[PDB]
Amino acid sequence: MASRILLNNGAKMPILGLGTWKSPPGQVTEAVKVAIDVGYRHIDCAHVYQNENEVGVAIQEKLREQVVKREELFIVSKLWCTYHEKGLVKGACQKTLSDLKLDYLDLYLIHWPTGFKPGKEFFPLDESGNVVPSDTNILDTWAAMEELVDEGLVKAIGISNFNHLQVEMILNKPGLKYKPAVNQIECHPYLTQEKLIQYCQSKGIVVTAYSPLGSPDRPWAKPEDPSLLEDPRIKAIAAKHNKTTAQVLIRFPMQRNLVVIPKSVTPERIAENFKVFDFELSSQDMTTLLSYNRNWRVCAAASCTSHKDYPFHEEF
Ligand SMILES: NC(=O)c1ccc[n+]([C@@H]2O[C@H](COP(=O)([O-])OP(=O)(O)OC[C@H]3O[C@@H](n4cnc5c(N)ncnc54)[C@H](OP(=O)(O)O)[C@@H]3O)[C@@H](O)[C@H]2O)c1
Ligand SMILES: O=C(O)COc1cc(F)ccc1C(=O)NCc1cccc([N+](=O)[O-])c1
Repeated sequence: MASRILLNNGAKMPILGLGTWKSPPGQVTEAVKVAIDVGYRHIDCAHVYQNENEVGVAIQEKLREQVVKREELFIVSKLWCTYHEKGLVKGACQKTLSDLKLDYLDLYLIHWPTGFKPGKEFFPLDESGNVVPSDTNILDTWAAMEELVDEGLVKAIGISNFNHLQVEMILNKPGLKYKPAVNQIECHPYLTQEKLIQYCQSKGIVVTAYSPLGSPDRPWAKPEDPSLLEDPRIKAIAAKHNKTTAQVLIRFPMQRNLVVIPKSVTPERIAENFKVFDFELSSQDMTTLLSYNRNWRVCAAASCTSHKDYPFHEEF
């Protein structure tokens, strides 16, 4: 299986990347250094993760060391919700570029379809706890993203957490100049996303699967929650293939023609998670893993469920 997938901007994207949400700032520099040393060439970042400076230190040190050339790296970041206004998009991108110590991003995503009021707070709230929306609409934010391509700041633009009607809205934008290259969505055996994936792929949009291990370190995890890494049925598939459960969970989206971005700050796991190019799940394995779907979604914000662009009211 080829290690990169061709995007609709003509560039190739590594199908395995390193996630960085929740990677502590005092550990993420070493995590990214180790990842690059063991073969990762794609890093998934975001301004809201509050660790792009430290990610950037690692990237810059490996470029300076000539462990890797810039053209071999595929660096992704995301425009946070408080920067959807057209006049804020460029500065938000520039802050990410400055922090990552780069002069372009390979891919820049609208992080969520919901725009929030600009200001210092990433989740501006009213006095009852609802997020304060922006009166920005995704189409104007998209035009601002297109301008980043034309200014040389980013090679590709895309979207994240867009439902199929929101994807369709952009694809139907009057005067659309660049199609989204990627839609990055939650996807794993408990949230298999068949409908949304088929739609995006049929339009030439590459899907990236986030939280492929079920995000066991998410801050709102409960003790009774489903656990992919502990599911005996998945452990059994892993044992049959002489692989770890995490390796099965990473290989699964790869065989659906998805990109996948498991997060770790543990050096041994960073290396383990990359050793997924030397085995194949059978069709039966794939269909069996798909059968575990329960529509169990771990990444959503209750504060956003009344936002006009909240993405998860729709079936898909
Ligand atoms: N676009 C979006 O809205 C969005 C939302 C969520 C996530 N994402 C992206 O997707 C990335 C991945 O998702 P995620 O961080 O939610 O969770 P994840 O990758 O599903 O799971 C990460 C957790 O799994 C553990 N882990 C990693 N490899 C393991 C292994 N081999 N064995 C056992 N445990 C292992 C990690 O522990 P250690 O780190 O302690 O090793 C960490 O607790 C994020 O970091 C972020 O880059 C994007
Ligand atoms: O959004 C991510 O990539 C991961 O989740 C977060 C990471 C952060 F650093 C900070 C916050 C979140 C978070 O709450 N993310 C969830 C979220 C955000 C925005 C809008 C919605 N929504 O449902 O409309 C949901």
